[PDB]
Amino acid sequence: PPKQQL
Amino acid sequence: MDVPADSHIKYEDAIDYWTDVDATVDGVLGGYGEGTVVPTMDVLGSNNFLRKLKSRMLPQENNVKYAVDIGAGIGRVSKTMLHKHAAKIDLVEPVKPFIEQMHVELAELKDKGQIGQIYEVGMQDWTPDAGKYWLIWCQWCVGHLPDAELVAFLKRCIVGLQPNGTIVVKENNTPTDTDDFDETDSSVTRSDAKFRQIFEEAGLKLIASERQRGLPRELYPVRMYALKPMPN
Ligand SMILES: Nc1ncnc2c1ncn2[C@@H]1O[C@H](CSCC[C@H](N)C(=O)O)[C@@H](O)[C@H]1O
Repeated sequence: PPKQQL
Repeated sequence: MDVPADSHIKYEDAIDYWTDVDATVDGVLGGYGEGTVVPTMDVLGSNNFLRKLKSRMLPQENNVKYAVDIGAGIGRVSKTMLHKHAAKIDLVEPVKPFIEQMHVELAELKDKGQIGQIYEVGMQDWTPDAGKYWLIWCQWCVGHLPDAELVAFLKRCIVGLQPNGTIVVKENNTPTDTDDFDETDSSVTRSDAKFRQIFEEAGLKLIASERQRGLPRELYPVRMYALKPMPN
């Protein structure tokens, strides 16, 4: 899925 | 150096996670559902990508445009995008409640007979019939396989292509050349360099690489890769 960049 | 990011993948952890996720657009998009710009941008970008690739995707040997939606979730990509381009669609998805909801999501397409087979399996255990597919579309799912297994999957996919068939991978990238393991869903986010290594090892050549525009700034970059088998 789309995910927040760490 | 740290052990490889993909050494931490555990298939059972991934399936346990996804089986408890809501069978909805919000669920399969990790919260970035219809209240956000993401579904709209995603379909716009995928349609534009396929439109610009039309000259690279003419069927050969009397084929029609049979596609497969890999890691399909509830069928969102087929319902909202692939059905326009494809003559017929198969789907591969391991999670049982997602398959159940997929039958609802795809009802109108099923009424037209446009859905062929739904394979309730992980992609690592799935083999396309030889020569069947004009397009193998892999979106937001290949991080569930470690590198070697993904190479193996892509090699099976090549045999599953029609003459002049195409593989598309639409996936996140890390911002640097280091892959990130996500313990929540037991998957890796890969660098562009890692994807290119994997594609080469699988015997594929890139014919396009395009960034998905317009996504919320906090997200990892998302890239669309179009791939052909290397000539013998
Ligand atoms: N080993 C595996 N093989 C194929 N799909 C897998 C997988 N492990 C998890 N998945 C699936 O990958 C999906 C990631 S979310 C993305 C769903 C869909 N491609 C979309 O863009 O709407 C989930 O449906 C999840 O169950």
